[PDB]
Amino acid sequence: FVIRGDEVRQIAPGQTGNIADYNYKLPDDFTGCVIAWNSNKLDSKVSGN
Amino acid sequence: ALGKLQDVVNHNAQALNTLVKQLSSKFGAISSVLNDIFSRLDPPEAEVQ
Repeated sequence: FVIRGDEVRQIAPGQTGNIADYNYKLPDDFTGCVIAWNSNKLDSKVSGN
Repeated sequence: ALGKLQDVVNHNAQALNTLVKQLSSKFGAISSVLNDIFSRLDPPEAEVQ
């Protein structure tokens, strides 16, 4: 999935925010790994994607 | 004359009082009441606290 750059902090257990509550929620007992990286050349265009 | 019997009651009530008011110490945690730690702090280290 694709989110805003500032919301990589929001992808964490027990987080509070807008997309965490309404778009995607991570359990507090989550086990695994999280990867985040810029996709401006892919998911961003000057005209707006 | 009979302080030897009063010693038993004094020690018992005194130990009970020490135990009950020992519930107030925070042991280094942020708060001594759990609902405070649960509402005003993030679960992932709320578990540890």
